[PDB]
Amino acid sequence: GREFGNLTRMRHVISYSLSPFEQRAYPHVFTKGIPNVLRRIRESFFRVVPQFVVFYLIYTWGTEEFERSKRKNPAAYENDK
Amino acid sequence: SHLDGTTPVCEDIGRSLLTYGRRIPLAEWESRIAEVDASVVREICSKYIYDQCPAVAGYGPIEQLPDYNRIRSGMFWLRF
Repeated sequence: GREFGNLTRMRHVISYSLSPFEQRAYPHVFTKGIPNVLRRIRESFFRVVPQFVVFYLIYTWGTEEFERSKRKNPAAYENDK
Repeated sequence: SHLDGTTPVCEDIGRSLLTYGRRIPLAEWESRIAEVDASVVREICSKYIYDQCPAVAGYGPIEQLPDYNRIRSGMFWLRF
C-alpha cells in the first residue's frame, strides 16, 4: 500500500506523453494560458473579495471614529464661561 | 547458422536485393566484422545511444514503471 508496485487495481486505461525535448516549455501561453487564469479568478471572485472589503470598511470607520473622539468638545466649553 | 537450408537463402536473396540491389557475399561480412574494435564499438554506441530520447511502450500490470523523466535521466551517467 506504500510501494508503487502495489497501490491500487486499475484496468482499461491508456496514457500518452511526449518527451520534454520534443515540446515547448511555454505552449499557447498567450492565447490559451491567460484566458484560463481569467476563468480561475472570475470563478472565485465573489466567494472571497467581498468579505475583505467589509474588513476595509470596518478598518476605515474605526480610525475615523478614533480620531473623531480626540477632537475638542464645543459643548463642554459653551457653558464653562 | 541462419543460412542453413534453402528457404533462408532464397529469403536472403529476395530481401537483400530489394534493399541493396546486390547479394553481399558472406566473405564480405567477415571482412567487415574483423574491422570491429572496442574503440569502434564505444564510438558508435555513444553516437546512437548516449543521451538520447527513448520510445517506450508497456502493456501489463505496470504501476512501478518509472516516469519518462526517470528513464531519460538514466540514459546518461554523471560519473562520465
